[PDB]
Amino acid sequence: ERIVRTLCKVRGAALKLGQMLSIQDDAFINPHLAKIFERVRQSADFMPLKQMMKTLNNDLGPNWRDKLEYFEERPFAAASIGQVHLARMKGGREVAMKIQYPGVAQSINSDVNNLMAVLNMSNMLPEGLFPEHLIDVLRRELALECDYQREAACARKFRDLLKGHPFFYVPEIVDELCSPHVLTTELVSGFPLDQAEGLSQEIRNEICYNILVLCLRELFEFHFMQTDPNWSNFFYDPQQHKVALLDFGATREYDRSFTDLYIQIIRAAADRDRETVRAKSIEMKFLTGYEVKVMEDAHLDAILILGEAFASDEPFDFGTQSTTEKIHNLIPVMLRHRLVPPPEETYSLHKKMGGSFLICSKLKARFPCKAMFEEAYSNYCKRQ
Ligand SMILES: Nc1ncnc2c1ncn2[C@@H]1O[C@H](COP(=O)(O)OP(=O)(O)NP(=O)(O)O)[C@@H](O)[C@H]1O
Repeated sequence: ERIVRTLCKVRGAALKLGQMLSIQDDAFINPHLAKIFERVRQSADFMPLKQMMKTLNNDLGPNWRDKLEYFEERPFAAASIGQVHLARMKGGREVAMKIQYPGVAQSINSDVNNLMAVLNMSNMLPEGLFPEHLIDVLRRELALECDYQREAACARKFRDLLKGHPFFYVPEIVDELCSPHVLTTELVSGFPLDQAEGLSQEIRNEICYNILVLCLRELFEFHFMQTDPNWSNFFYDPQQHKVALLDFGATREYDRSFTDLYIQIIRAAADRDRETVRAKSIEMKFLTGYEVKVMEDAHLDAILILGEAFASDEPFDFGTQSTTEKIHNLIPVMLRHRLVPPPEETYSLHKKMGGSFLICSKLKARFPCKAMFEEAYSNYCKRQ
């Protein structure tokens, strides 16, 4: 059954819902549905040039073709609210132009409504109602995703923080081809980590070792983090032995108070102290302190699996100790539906750490995590 064809008409709201929930094959949610959602992500549902040119003439003027030697008319990749086209600028410099479908901001409300309608009619709500707080968060996240000026500023800012970095880099933004509805970056070499299980155990270890270090830095040293980390947005180049970072719609900057408490959670978990983990989780307001034991215990167990990695001097086998099955209880999805749901910052921090753990599980990496965590915890403590 092809529910897929209707969600493809609201692909942006569907995919953004999919990230928020973990339709991520996880061991609970109906595998009929996660199937459907995957089919949606890999559906290049494409749009006549006319529409793309509309966005281009509206935003760049009628001069814009004059900056380029070439503009490739077929997109080479779908983005959530638009398409990406290769171009070559007058001197020879290759770029990727990310162009929105016209009027994306403007149809957020209608598209979300229609999505809730498609899901309601196939009864997978399954509180039974329209979840008010989740509709509200999915609308905000979509407006944020639509803002390419904001995206351009987060990319420029990430690019500073990694200036000179021996392994990671951020393609430069091309301002003259950036605008509210178009985001243009330097083209990057290499392939996405999706296509990279075929690499060697040493390279895979090293990519993931670097990814998790970067994650600890994003949580505990930088003012800034990529949320919903995704192996499809890391481009590894064999020739240079570097990983490019794409997609700064994901970037957030949160109050230090959440991160200050999150460090204590992970410290306590590295130290195998379940009572500290729980108490700080309540103080952060992820937990209320009055959840049903069984669900509380499932979430505390998941946090302590991440603690095992950070407690051990042996290498941690992410591929069997850290699968979605092992750790999906980091985010019990029956929490967004309560009188006062968790501040969204909390969700992020767990999704950021959990997700980084998953990329390492996906790529079958194996390396020790203690020294990275003790280093990060020590420099955070020097900083006060
Ligand atoms: N500079 C670049 N070089 C090469 N490929 C690029 C570049 N920028 C974008 N792409 C490709 O286009 C895809 C989508 O761009 P992205 O900026 O990730 O859009 P999105 O709507 O946020 N989708 P997602 O990243 O999957 O959330 C990427 O995952 C790449 O496959």
